[PDB]
Amino acid sequence: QIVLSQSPLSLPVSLGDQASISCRSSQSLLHSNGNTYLHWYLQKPGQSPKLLIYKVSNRFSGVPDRFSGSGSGTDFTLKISRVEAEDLGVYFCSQSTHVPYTFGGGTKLEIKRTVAAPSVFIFPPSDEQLKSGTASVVCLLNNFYPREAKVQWKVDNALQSGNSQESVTEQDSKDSTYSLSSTLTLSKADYEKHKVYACEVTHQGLSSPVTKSFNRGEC
Amino acid sequence: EVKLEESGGGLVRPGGSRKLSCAASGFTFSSYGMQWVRQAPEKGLEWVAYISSGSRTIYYADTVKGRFTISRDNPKNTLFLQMTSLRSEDTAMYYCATGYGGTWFAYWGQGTLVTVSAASTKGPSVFPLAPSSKSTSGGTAALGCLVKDYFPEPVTVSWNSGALTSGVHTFPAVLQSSGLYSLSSVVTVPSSSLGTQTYICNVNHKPSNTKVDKKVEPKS
Amino acid sequence: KKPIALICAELYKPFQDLFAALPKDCSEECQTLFEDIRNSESHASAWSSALRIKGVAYEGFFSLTNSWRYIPEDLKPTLGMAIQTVFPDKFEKFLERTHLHPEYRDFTPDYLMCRSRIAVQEVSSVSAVVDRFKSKSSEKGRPIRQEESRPKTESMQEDIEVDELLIVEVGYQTDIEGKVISDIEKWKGVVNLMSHLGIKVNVLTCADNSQTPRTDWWIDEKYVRLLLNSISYLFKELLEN
Ligand SMILES: O=C(O)C(=O)CC(=O)c1ccccc1
Ligand SMILES: [Mn+2]
Ligand SMILES: [Mn+2]
Repeated sequence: QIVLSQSPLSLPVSLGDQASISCRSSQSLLHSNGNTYLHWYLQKPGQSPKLLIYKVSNRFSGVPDRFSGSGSGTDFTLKISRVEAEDLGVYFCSQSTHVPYTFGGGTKLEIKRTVAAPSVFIFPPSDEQLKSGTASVVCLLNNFYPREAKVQWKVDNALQSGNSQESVTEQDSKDSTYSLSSTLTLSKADYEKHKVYACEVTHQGLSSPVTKSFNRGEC
Repeated sequence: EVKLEESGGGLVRPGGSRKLSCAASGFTFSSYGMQWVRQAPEKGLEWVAYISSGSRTIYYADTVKGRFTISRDNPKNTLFLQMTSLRSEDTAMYYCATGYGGTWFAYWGQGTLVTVSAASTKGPSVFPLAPSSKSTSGGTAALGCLVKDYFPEPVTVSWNSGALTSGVHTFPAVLQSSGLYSLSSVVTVPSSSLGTQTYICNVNHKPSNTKVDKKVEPKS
Repeated sequence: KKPIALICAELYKPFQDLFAALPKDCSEECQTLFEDIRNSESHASAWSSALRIKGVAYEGFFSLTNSWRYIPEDLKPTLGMAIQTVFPDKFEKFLERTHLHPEYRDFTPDYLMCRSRIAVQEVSSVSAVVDRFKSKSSEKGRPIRQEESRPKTESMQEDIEVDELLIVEVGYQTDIEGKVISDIEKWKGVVNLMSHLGIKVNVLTCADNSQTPRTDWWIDEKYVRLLLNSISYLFKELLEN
């Protein structure tokens, strides 16, 4: 029942700077055999995890030497001396001193870039979907940084809740931005009852919240 | 080279059962402990089970005790996980792993997806997200495809049979209350190419043998 | 109606078969005990001498069956002697934690072995002994008790070896269940202590009696016949007269 507490949850860091990730244990990881089974892994987006450091400070064979680990007892640290683009991903600590083997919650390492305001686009429902009895209105926030952003739907200036869902991409490996989709789904009958469909986007790269809208019967 | 290859994933009804295998090569399998780790979608890693080289010592995470069995066949270089009384919370990518000399996870397989759900397999409806003035920024237009209500998860999206990759964003699926998934794929292209370049999103859903090719055109 | 010395006469051949098969030191101690029975003036003397040879002979056959060295009681290591020699870096702490239970230091099991680190005997594998005990218990329904020290909830490891002890209690008495229950109760406290010292120990206890089918004992069947034809009959003839 060892609990591993990672900090920070997310770490933005500029290319070439150092990163330092902490892992605290709820009890000591010193085994009676004298070894300390605290290990560090990196999971790149869409790949399986990879071992980096085993037993506190042993770099796994072939792992770049910008990675190192230190600590003892209940306090441990993974350092990346000089962050590279390929280091984007989620870092986990894990212990195998006690059963059950347990993981930290993960630290998301984020590549710092300059602020990028989202381009905001809106797509009315297609005619095919409309013929099927449903209407999905999609709002797209393209290529923005940092990730924090608020997206809300207003139909005839009435705020919507319970009928929209959003999804965010991983941080792009080439340009380090995020993209975000928000999909408003209405019944056909409810859709054909209103005129203006508006996506309202707040982001620190914008001088003020942006409302992107269309009128139903307009082309 | 050390390699671990899982198989046996797929779709299981709640309460059902499934046996995963992991084939190991490139090291003397029978001298080393082996492990299963899992990761639920968009969540962190979760250790599942350990088995010593000679099968003498077996450990289990408490969330699978009395339901999962770990075993191995040393002459066949094969690790097993027998899953029973499966629940929706067991939906995860399942990895087999080994320390090749210790209890850490030095080598990992590519993983195999187990989806525990009573939803029935279903190909997606694919709808165009047509470029318009509401999706144009300067000399750039955005367009895309809404890939709605499919099951189970694995769906692949490409554009123009993969020739178009620059500016493509395919969003992670969302599990809907209905028990199905939906996602969209978008791409920004030069507004000058609308009317001259054809844009087709290619949607492949292998669990249902559904392949869809949807032409996205400017709406008139 | 038979004199005790005459009882030993009738079982000359059974007891000569027994003495020839036991380990040397075991055979000698049993032989002396047998002459004590032959020259026993009282009925309590004979019975008490017969009981010792029941225990000593069976233990000799336990050593033969398992290819372990038979150890006379006088040469048997205590627990403290084992901690002193196998875990010398932890002996001082072993003493401090046994202040309130000093009799722990003097517990003397039938077999006190350690894993070959290459008077505590050494064995090739502790887990192999534990597994073969667990197998016969699972296969033939033979009651055992079995306890392994474990600091906190530690996992075993594959990257380093540690020294370890196997503590084994055996016996030949009617109440098989009661023997293993009391044995593991005696040793539980020291298992718990061992856990706090980071010392790996396994404790095994088992028992046979004369009603255990001859194929099912903890000793080879051939040894079962030698005991039943000698020491067991002697107990029957002592009663009748
Ligand atoms: O009966 C057994 O199973 C014993 O192992 C007994 C034992 O240790 C002992 C020690 C000293 C005197 C008499 C019996
Ligand atoms: Mn004894
Ligand atoms: Mn005994």
